[PDB]
Amino acid sequence: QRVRRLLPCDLDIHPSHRLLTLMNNCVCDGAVWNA
Amino acid sequence: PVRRLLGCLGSETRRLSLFLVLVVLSSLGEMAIPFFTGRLTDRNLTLMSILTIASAVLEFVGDGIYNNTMGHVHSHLQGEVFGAVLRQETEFFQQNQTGNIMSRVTEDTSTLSDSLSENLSLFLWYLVRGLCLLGIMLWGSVSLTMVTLITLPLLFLLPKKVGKWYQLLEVQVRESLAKSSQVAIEALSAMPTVRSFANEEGEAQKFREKLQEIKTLNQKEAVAYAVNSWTTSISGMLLKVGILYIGGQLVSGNLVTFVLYQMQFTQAVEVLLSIYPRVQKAVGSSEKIFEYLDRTPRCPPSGLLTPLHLEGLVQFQDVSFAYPNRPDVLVLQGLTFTLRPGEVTALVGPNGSGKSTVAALLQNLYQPTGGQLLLDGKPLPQYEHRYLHRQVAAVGQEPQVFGRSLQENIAYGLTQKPTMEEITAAAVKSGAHSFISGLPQGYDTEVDEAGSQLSGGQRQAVALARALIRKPCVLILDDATSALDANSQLQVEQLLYESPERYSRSVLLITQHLSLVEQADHILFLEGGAIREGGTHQQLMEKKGCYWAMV
Amino acid sequence: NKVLMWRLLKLSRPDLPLLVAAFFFLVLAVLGETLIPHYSGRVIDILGGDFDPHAFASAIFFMCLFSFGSSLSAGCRGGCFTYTMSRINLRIREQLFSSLLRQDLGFFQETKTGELNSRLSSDTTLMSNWLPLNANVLLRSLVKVVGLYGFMLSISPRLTLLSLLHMPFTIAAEKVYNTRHQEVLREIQDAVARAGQVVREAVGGLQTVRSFGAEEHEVCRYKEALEQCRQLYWRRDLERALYLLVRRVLHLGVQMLMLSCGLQQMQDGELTQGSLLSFMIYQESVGSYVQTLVYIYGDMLSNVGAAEKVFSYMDRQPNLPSPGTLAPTTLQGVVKFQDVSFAYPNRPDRPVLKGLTFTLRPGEVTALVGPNGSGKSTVAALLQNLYQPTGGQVLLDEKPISQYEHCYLHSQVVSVGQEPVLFSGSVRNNIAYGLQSCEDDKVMAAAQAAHADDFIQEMEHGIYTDVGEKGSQLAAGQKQRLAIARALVRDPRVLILDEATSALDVQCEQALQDWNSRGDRTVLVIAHRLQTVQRAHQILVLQEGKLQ
Ligand SMILES: Nc1ncnc2c1ncn2[C@@H]1O[C@H](COP(=O)(O)OP(=O)(O)OP(=O)(O)O)[C@@H](O)[C@H]1O
Ligand SMILES: Nc1ncnc2c1ncn2[C@@H]1O[C@H](COP(=O)(O)OP(=O)(O)O)[C@@H](O)[C@H]1O
Ligand SMILES: [Mg+2]
Ligand SMILES: [Mg+2]
Repeated sequence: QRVRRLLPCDLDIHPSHRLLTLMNNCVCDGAVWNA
Repeated sequence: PVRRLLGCLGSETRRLSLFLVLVVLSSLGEMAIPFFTGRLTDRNLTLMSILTIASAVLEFVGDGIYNNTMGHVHSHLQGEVFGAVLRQETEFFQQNQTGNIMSRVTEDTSTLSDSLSENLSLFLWYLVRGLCLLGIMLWGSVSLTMVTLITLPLLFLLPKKVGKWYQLLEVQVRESLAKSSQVAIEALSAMPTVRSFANEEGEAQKFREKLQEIKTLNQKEAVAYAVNSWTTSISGMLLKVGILYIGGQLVSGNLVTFVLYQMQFTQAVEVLLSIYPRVQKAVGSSEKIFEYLDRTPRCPPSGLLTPLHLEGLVQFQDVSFAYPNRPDVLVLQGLTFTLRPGEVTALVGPNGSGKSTVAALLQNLYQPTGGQLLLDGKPLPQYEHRYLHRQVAAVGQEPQVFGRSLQENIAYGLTQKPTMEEITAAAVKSGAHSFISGLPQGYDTEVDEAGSQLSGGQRQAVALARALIRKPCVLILDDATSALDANSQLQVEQLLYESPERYSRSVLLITQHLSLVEQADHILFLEGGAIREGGTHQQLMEKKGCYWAMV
Repeated sequence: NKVLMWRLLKLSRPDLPLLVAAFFFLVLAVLGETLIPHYSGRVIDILGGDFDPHAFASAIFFMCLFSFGSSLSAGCRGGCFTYTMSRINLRIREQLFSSLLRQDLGFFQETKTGELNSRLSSDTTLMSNWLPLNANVLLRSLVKVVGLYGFMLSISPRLTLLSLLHMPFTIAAEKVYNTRHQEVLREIQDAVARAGQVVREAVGGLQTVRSFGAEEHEVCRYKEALEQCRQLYWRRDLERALYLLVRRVLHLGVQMLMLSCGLQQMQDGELTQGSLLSFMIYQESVGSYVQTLVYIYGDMLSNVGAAEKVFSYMDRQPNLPSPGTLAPTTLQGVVKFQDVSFAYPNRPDRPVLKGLTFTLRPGEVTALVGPNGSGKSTVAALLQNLYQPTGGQVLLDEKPISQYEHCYLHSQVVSVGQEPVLFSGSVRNNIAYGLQSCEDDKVMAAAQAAHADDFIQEMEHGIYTDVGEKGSQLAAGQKQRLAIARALVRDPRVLILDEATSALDVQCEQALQDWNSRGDRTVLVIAHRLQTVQRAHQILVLQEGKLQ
């Protein structure tokens, strides 16, 4: 499925510092685990 | 209580709405990416980059607008707090020290407006993102969204119950900071005296006690932070677990998308939950400034009487007074005397008999607690503030001199900058020109704080020049008789007793010495707050033999 | 710069036990967060595929257990970071205040006290408020980025291509932005101090302002200062937003270029579709982590590099001689000048004293008279070691005045100021000011000696009655009497009465004339006129800095 994400990867950094990405949900810590 | 924090913000209400529409547009543009490019595994790269660039530009514009609006709000609030502070009665500043007042004005406002700036945009952003996520989840599954929204209000109970504690804790922290600032200012302002008596370590220890009192509360703050961070995360995970259980009972293949959206809605809720304690802390911190902003002063409002011509007819009708902090003790007992233009009235008495209190009452600093005081047939509050303080001038027993150029100290408080000839005339009249012309920078010479650079009698001469530049109608002299030099004394006696401008003025000479009271038209003896004897020099001396100066 | 942070770490060293605990937990926190996605994906696929209640429950139970483990450590770490922030702030403030008192008296004429207080209030908070979020994010990104770089094993010869074309672009922009950000922060601080000085002046001398009715003038001045600060605030925010925009654009461009290159690699290189998206995740993560780390490090540097004047005040060495040691058990009281000439250090090359050679001895009252600005008060100050003479020397008991111990010299030699200042507190704590121990039996004798008991008894709580700031709750004569009692209670050997009788009435003027009643004190009296000192054993006349 890999549903897209509309929230920052880290929740403790202000959204002004969001640093827009291309992969969205594929960039979070969940994909750091990956396997 | 929270309504004040929104009332102080609701001045603009337009820039914030524009920022909100900009962030909504940015959120829509970010949400629109997959349906045009394709959901996964993607000529197609250009439009995606274009959308990302547009989102970045919109975010930049919104951030700039929000920052400018927040700066405007901060400046307005910080100015208005001080403007409200200056309106209080002169009694209020005996209860609150200057080192506490300026700490409240400068630090509390800059913390409240920083917290508001840091939290408002975050709250709006996560609110709109959570709304978009909920709108998607509604298409995902209606019933499960309903049960999630039903169980959502339960999580607010514990923060609501622990809400007040943050306010009462922050109030204590802020008051301890203000008390520490008071000690710091009191130690720094009087450094020569502290050095002379070698009490430096005493001041350090006294500051350290307040620092320790702050350190005691900071630990409880940290512990509350930690426990709140535990509880918010526990509730956030419980929210998703209690609906994963419902999905398991329900099993239906489309549940995967709805769960992947719920795991993001729950993080939005988790952030909004951590928003609340900071709102409570901000409400608690601003307790004193939102009391200053609306505390009604005890003084009567100023009138609007501005006669173009006035005569210094000052008379007292059974005036009695008592200082506010000790109202049970009457400082003055039924004084009654009259001043007239062209006459000089000398007030003479022992130390602590109430002479300076009479001077303060004449300057409308305090209101009488008995009888009535009238100026030209009108009570003092009926006059306009600026007009009253122009027509009545005084020299204090220890005149304050501000840290600016001597031409601005002499011309202090005037509605317009006088021409240099007027300042020269006043300085020559008061005798200050004997030493002003000797300074390397002349009238432009800078003055250190409280007049520390000036000598003894020079301060009295500058104060007299400052009083005379207004051409007052009633003149008060508390100590400009003793410290003056030989030339300034002759100038003072010339202006008091032989200058042509005498007949337009009435003078209240306050002095316990015989320096200039011999030539006064009336001598009033004030003992224990009550007038004992009155009359001219010969009339006063005849009834008591050697009345004073026995040796 | 990094030099100041080294001093910041030097003073932060006592808090290391909190820092190691914070590092310990955050490591546990991240090692807990790295396990949640496994069970989340497991429950997701089990719900989607062939359903099974039993494997569902175990997966969600382990997810809950790891969520407890991570959340406890995260909150339990944030708490200690928040506490160590406040500890650092309090230590910085305490050391700054302890260092300000050590300065020479010349420093306090060059600088306004309101600005000093505003700096002590604001700059320490600016120095220490970033810790609970900047350090956490920096450390977390630093630990997480190493793992994604270690996954270079996916495709080895291309992450070096990342490293060699990603750094120079980012580093230069950070330097260029930081050079201006630090300057604008420093200007904001030096403007906010100037703004606070206005409130200090307006509230401190408010009685004069109300007497002259200039409240609105002060309000306008403060509003002007606030506008000056607001302009700097807006400039800083706008430049920060511009930097954020350029950073986002650069990151997007480099990612697009590397996506194109990765596609160009798959035609003949050792790459496949499965590996390519596998590699892209790690590259994106490492880019985001490094671009956050650089920004956080730069912001942390300039926050410290903004409040430099606090460090300048903290380590400033005063223009004073080395502390004295001498403290004999008996002091004769003989003081004498030897060709003493003095010029004030703040405005030198303007001699106030040309040359003085007077001597004093015990039991012989000496009167010093002169016109306004003659130099009597500066002689009194030189006697008290407040200023050092530029020529000659001041000898007390055949020893230089600077060689006596501070606590002993200021206990043996006391003076009464021309206009005394009294600190807030009880009357007994003003009379006994500066003494470690003093019984009420001594304070009540001092009050009798200064003719003060006749009005102390009438106060609200007797001798325990509070006195307002600067003595603003007493008459001028009462302040003078309390100042006299303060000097008398210290049983001094050398007493300097710098125009002490100016504010008293004739009864007290004549009653306290006999200061030499005990006959074992060196008394110096300073008088504006010769008449009040006709009884003085020795009379010195001073004009233009020269004695007759
Ligand atoms: N703010 C105050 N609150 C309470 N009592 C006060 C206050 N200011 C002055 N007093 C008291 O009121 C009395 C009158 O004081 P005041 O300053 O008028 O004396 P004075 O006659 O001008 O003195 P002097 O000639 O020594 O300057 C004194 O007993 C004094 O202690
Ligand atoms: N803190 C200071 N810094 C620089 N110059 C000073 C300072 N205090 C006084 N002066 C100057 O030095 C001279 C010393 O005179 P002073 O001893 O104060 O006269 P008096 O004995 O009447 O008080 C004064 O004319 C004054 O202008
Ligand atoms: Mg008085
Ligand atoms: Mg003097």
